[PDB]
Amino acid sequence: ASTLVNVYSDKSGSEASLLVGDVLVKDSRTLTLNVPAACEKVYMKYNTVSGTEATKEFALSPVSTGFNFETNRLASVTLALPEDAVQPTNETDQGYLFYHNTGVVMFEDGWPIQLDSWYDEDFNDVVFEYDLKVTECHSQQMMETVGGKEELLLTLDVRAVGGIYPTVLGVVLDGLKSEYVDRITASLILKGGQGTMTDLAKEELSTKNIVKVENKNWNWSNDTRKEPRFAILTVDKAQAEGTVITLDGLTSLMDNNQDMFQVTQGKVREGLPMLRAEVRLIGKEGLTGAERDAQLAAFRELILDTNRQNFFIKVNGGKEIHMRGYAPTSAYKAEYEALVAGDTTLDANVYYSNTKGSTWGVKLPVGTRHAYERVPFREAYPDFTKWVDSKGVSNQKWYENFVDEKTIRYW
Ligand SMILES: [Ca+2]
Ligand SMILES: [Ca+2]
Ligand SMILES: [Ca+2]
Ligand SMILES: [Ca+2]
Repeated sequence: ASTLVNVYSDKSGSEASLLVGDVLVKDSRTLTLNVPAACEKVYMKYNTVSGTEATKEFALSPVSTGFNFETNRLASVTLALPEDAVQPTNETDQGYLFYHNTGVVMFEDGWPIQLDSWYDEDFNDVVFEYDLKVTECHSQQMMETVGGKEELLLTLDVRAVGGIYPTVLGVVLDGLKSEYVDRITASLILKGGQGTMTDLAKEELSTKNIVKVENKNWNWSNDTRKEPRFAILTVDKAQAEGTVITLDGLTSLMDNNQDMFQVTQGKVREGLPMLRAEVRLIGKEGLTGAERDAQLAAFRELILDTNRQNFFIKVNGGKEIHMRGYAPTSAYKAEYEALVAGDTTLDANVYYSNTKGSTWGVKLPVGTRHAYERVPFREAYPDFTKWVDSKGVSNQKWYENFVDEKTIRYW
């Protein structure tokens, strides 16, 4: 595996900035990557013939229908191995290529209600980090047609709940049909700040359409309350739109309605392990022809196409909120249509958006800090409206300009 390379969106070879891992580069290799919108170059880390690690910078090319709050873009890179690199042979290329995409999802819980200056909302009602890894479990890289299988590893980590009524967070893995998914592994975990993982529930390699794992009687070590908490992770691979993943139990994370969870100054719990949902989806083996190409594309497009990661939240009563331009689940579809029907403030042609192009959710770089309770998002991020109002043309790195006193970091 010493010849395989790692590609990052940052000079720092941080795990968060990894775009594609364990890549075989025989002569040259062109890859489509999902990169930060402002990103113009990528960094290939490689093993040298002396045993050290080196970095080579690569320029990005454009890949070729309006602005929709994307902090990412599609780009292309042509990798080439420098002459001092570990040269590939079957002795040094034993590794699976994997795509990587991570970010932080920030939701407002009030849909269909919003301030006219929608960015005056605090956007911390549900704050969760996600991490997606799609591994190509193939015997050899760079094939015309391929056997083996794909794997998907998703983590959903609850960072904060700045609302009284949010109950669920989830994602639709759009296009990831049941025909493509053989097994589901689903885990509820407490994610410690220094790499320690505590399992709350787990079901391994299930062939079920619906895998439900739950722990309805857990507490953090040295917890601030004696009352037990609960978490329910449901993986439904059999929905028409793709795999539907939900993490229920968000209401049990706070201690009271005034403070809520990880949002109120003086009440944030320092270094608190994060509630984590972890899902491993193992692709069907032995699928062939056109359908096999369709399967590999379905796993790949979840990382490549940002629009396939249909994140959402639920609030008490079952109301489902998605980001602008993202569809309700098939189950909520009828309710969504009945709800929006008489509302003059909502755009009838765009999902979950007011008539002035608002959103109730944003997907940001994973390190982006959320706002303190009732602090307007545009005050926590002074360059946000510049990016919004220029429709992503200016201040593409607006998320890097946060105001310390208006934002939280406890991890
Ligand atoms: Ca090989
Ligand atoms: Ca809010
Ligand atoms: Ca809030
Ligand atoms: Ca500070």
